[PDB]
Amino acid sequence: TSEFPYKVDAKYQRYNSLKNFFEKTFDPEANKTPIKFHYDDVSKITGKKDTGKDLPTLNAERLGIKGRPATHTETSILFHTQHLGAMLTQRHNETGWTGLDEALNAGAWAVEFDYSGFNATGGGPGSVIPLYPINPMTNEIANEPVMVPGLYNWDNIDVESVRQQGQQWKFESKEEASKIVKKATRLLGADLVGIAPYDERWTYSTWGRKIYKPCKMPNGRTKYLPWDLPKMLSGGGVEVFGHAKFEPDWEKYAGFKPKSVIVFVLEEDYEAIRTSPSVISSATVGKSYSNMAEVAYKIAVFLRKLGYYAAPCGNDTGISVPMAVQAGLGEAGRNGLLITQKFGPRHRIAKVYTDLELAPDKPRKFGVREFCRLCKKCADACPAQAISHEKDPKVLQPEDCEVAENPYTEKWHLDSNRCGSFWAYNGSPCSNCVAVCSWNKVETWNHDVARIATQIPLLQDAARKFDEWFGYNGPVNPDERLESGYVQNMVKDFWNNPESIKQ
Amino acid sequence: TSEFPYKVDAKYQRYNSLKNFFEKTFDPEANKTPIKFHYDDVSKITGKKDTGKDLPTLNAERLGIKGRPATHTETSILFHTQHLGAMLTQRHNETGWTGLDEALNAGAWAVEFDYSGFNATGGGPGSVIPLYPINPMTNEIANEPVMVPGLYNWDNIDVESVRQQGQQWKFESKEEASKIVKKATRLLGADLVGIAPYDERWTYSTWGRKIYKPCKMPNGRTKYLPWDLPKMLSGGGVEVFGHAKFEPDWEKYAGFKPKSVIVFVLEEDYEAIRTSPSVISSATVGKSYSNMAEVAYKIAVFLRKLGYYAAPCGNDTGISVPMAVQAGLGEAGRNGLLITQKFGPRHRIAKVYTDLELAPDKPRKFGVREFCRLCKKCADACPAQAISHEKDPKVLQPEDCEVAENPYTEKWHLDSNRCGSFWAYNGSPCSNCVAVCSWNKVETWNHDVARIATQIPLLQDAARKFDEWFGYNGPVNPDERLESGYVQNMVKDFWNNPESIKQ
Amino acid sequence: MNIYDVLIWMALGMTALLIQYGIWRYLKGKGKDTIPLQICGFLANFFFIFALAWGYSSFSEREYQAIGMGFIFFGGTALIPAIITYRLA
Amino acid sequence: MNIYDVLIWMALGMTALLIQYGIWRYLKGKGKDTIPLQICGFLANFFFIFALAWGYSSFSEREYQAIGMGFIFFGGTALIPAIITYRLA
Ligand code: SF4
Ligand code: SF4
Ligand code: SF4
Ligand code: SF4
Repeated sequence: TSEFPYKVDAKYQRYNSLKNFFEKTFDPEANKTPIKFHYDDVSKITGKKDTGKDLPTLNAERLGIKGRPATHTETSILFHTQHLGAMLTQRHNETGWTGLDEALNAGAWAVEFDYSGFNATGGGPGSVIPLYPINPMTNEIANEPVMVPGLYNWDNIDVESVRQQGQQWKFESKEEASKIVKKATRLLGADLVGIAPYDERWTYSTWGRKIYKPCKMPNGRTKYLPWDLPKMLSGGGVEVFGHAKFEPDWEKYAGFKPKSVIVFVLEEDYEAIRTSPSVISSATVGKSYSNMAEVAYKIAVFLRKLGYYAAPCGNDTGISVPMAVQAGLGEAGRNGLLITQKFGPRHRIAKVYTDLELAPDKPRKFGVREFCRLCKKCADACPAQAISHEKDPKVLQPEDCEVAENPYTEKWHLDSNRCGSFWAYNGSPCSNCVAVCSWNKVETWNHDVARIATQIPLLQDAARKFDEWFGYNGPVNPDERLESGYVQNMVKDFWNNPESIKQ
Repeated sequence: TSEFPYKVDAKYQRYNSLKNFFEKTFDPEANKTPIKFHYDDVSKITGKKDTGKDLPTLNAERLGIKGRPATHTETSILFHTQHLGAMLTQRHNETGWTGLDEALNAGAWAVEFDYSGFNATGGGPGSVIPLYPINPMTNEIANEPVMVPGLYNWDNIDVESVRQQGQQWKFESKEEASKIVKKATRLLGADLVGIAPYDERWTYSTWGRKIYKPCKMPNGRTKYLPWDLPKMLSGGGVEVFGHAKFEPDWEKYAGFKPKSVIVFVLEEDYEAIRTSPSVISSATVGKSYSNMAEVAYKIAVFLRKLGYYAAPCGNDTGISVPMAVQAGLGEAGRNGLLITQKFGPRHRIAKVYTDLELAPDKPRKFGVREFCRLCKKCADACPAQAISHEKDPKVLQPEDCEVAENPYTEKWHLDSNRCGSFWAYNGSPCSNCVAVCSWNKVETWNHDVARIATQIPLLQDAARKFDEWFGYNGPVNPDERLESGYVQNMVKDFWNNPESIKQ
Repeated sequence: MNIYDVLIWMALGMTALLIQYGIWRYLKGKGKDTIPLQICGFLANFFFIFALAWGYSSFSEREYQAIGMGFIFFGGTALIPAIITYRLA
Repeated sequence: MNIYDVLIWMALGMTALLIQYGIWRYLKGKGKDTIPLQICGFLANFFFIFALAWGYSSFSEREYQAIGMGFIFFGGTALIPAIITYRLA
């Protein structure tokens, strides 16, 4: 029922993608001012000591800068350098951050790094990857790479040929079209799939691509990076180069005007997310970004061979959480993430735009938002204290958000500058808000029974308190999660357990 | 116990990779003589009518050639053209071969086609893919592609840097090294993983790469193919260009001498293999080649970041079935395929060579070869009658094999020219020998109980006959599998069932 | 797993217990309650429960013809001990 | 699935049936075999079996603190009907 379940104001505007934490990294204006927080201290709001207020200063000390907080660009570049592997994490001589775990994280992130164009931090329309030419006769790799389309290419050259040859597939109805598309998407690798109508509210108002400049590495190969790594290593500071901006013209860059969207999700490992602060949870997030990039390309090729236009997307063209809600895949939780019934927030969302007319799905309600009004568990577990502690969701206003948040929608506010400051401090994505979620459970009989109890009036509070008390996914407290030894012991068990957790 | 379970003669020699059905396709000498079968008629051996004796003539008729059988090159090129999508299958106006199913098949084999270098038909050391340069400023794709490394690249440039910086990871023992490598491989996407010592017997004696020549397509883009597609479409015949041959020198092309091998497998869909002749089973085989290419790259990157050399491989450098046996992953069945305990023959095998010293696994025995001496079920279901009908395995001799088979090992003989003739006739891989296998079962309680019963003396025959009688995976007879309607109904149910078969 | 699998398994266990108790009560009523006459009934009950469980599992796996064939075979394998027990009592 | 899961589920169902039969026999022996006095015992037995099943499932999921905590909570939730039944008989 209805197009969108949540309340959207009449002042709503499409979000500019270049304003986000990961794209505003490379705007040179973001390097001029220290990073900003909506609340300087959240100690009064939470009643607990604010650990994230000192993150800019610690990051600046890590970068070698004395007397001023780290800037947004500097903080993001510190995180980028630690993740890329050109530096060492602050906890490298600790279980969960060692060279073995870093090697696992690097291996898991490989496809995303080298064939998706590192789309985790966004991308232009089509994705571009630099690849070094090779000589088949002598198997000699050159030194200067070339730019070629990645796994998210928008190449629709053969669709017109398929249509003109008469081989375009005709569906008898939209319902059959949706059924076939969902079955194909599930076969190609998706865990859940839903179809939503093209809603321009969830498309960004400006598409942009990072500007890369060549820098020579000591191995003898020139690598394209959006910042000056050799200058940063030499201590000369952090320098960025800007963005190449594109208007969101579907006909110009994709060739078609969309009329339906295919949204699908891919689950993450349960045993790796449990060790959330460590780089094992980073490895399981890199594997998911690789998998979602691989599946999207297959779906796009399937659609194009059917004779219909397709545009595979990952974290670049629209906002995935509002579209997944509109496609009936779940509900938006307190953390701002899609809470599926089967996986909870353990998933990553990818989308594919198409001009094929499909029967859209309807939004689903199964008790996430009423549970979230009382649990407040992800907020307690944030090491940066980014998530809101307010009881009820509200129609966000410009006063209730920074430049990096889209106001005018009924929801809880998250501070993005704190979640990037803690990733710079840690050197890897943090997933604590996903790990400690009450809906972050495996699919068995007992969790399915408990999901029913989250909507029976008397059993709701019992289920919530029992989730808190039974100790699922480890301690809630961010600090306690480390020096209690839970993360270390969980990493050791992960390495010493031959099999993962499925039941 | 022991290095290899099966009996290897003292006359054994390493197999030349260019002699196989898919590699000998592109040898110009293979286009001079009609394709050859070990037995012209197998009607006497099987007691049933030989349907595969007419395959060369039917393929030649499909190619437009009158009065002579199709050649090995011509037959292989006809399958290649039907699989690539430049032609139409003989059954396109039938359920299971329609444009929808072809679109699904094309979407599933997308990553293998465009980023693995189409490694299903073999490849050289490192894999090379042609990609069209793109202009990031205008999203303008050029017309002439460039050659860049694929998902199976052997680029080991940073290993020496990691070793010289002192960050190479040191294991306390080989057992811990094997444990960590297996856990990492399972996390990165593998379903089963085993470690075997480097055995030169299972490495090919010659590495080769097909020679590609540019041909212009009507969309305006030049595409690199190993055969002249425009000439073939015009009716001028089939032309190939040869191979670029490399000696199997590990130090020259990889940089290291191997000392251990990581072997892993990835399962295939149960509901799609059930429709084995149709292109749905082809789609589930293309998805598996995509998945195995994606996982191998991650494993290689993990090994290289640990500071050790790595060479990811798919269907190109060694023989996977004998190597997986050495790693303790299963047993070789009557069909010549690895029969794992959990999946049976529903899997695809990939390997990664490395110089890291790992504790090797031991071969396992759980009753496959004694079941195969009596069942003879895959032989009955071969539409080309390629699989041997002999009761016992034997040490194969030059008289018992063609040029395309490696003799001197204790096993059953398979005819490869018949299995390629039927793929040319069908237009897609056939998987019938995998679908009808008694070990091709989903992992549940009853199937584990039956697996226990395949090794209790009295219960063995009961389990075998009950597997045959209960109708698992549809009719055994290849012809009956189609005109009885089983394949059509199974495809319709597959399209009309929202969820796949997992329990 | 699921929510129906565990309920059906518990129901099958309860049915097996009920059949065993009924067999023992029948033997005691007829007076021939020896252990072999009870082990034979246990084998019959076990094979009947195995038939039902295999039918359910085959229904789950979308292998529908195995449901009837398993019923026939395991039902005969259960009826043979039942016939022996009845002829001995 | 597995081979141990189904056996444990069958055993749990058999144990639930045994506990229910014992409760009914106790009520009949004391003479107060009314339906509410039996529904209360059924609730106690159900919560005890739920405790055992949740403990097993938590062990399967490598969540070891849930095994004892669920034991405690569901055991108390089962003991309350048992206490009521005992006080009423
Ligand atoms: S990932 Fe989640 S828990 Fe971690 S800092 Fe960001 S918002 Fe907080
Ligand atoms: S931890 Fe609690 S409040 Fe936060 S997203 Fe999960 S259920 Fe909602
Ligand atoms: S794939 Fe197997 S069944 Fe099919 S033709 Fe080849 S050998 Fe025969
Ligand atoms: S069908 Fe029978 S003989 Fe053939 S591989 Fe399978 S078990 Fe062995």
